[PDB]
Amino acid sequence: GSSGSSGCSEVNVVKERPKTDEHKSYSCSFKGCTDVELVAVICPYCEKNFCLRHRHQSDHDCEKLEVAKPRMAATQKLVRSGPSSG
Ligand SMILES: [Zn+2]
Ligand SMILES: [Zn+2]
Repeated sequence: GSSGSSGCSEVNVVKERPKTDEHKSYSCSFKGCTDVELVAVICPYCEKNFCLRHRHQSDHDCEKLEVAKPRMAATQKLVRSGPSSG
């Protein structure tokens, strides 16, 4: 065979990063929730980010709200705890 062509240039570019489908997702600040959303729903009371499902105050158990927990700390003398002689 007999042929020939011209055309070539250098190039130095740092490998491209692993593009991420998502752009920005915020995690819920509720005790018992692992849902996120594109936007960041912040509470004008506790100033925390939550999910649309738990965006409401009481919904996410807003600490600011004037409503304490329906349950108190466990304060009971453990029973059946200790070395039993025989
Ligand atoms: Zn949530
Ligand atoms: Zn709140």
